[PDB]
Amino acid sequence: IFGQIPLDEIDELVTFLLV
Amino acid sequence: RMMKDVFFFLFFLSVWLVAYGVTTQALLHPDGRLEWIFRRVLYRPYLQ
Repeated sequence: IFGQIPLDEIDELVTFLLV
Repeated sequence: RMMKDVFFFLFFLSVWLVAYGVTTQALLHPDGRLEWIFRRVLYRPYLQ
């Protein structure tokens, strides 16, 4: 929520939910 | 009531952001693998 999206730990729908 | 139209509006702006990402990806550097580019492109959109 504060601009910290660690794609290294979450990425091996979601975009729609965020917006 | 608002979300009713917000659906289509989100669709349009999402398409626009997709086009922007496609432009910057094709400008950065012309990656054969599909997931690599694709996953990376999605990540860039979410991240920049």
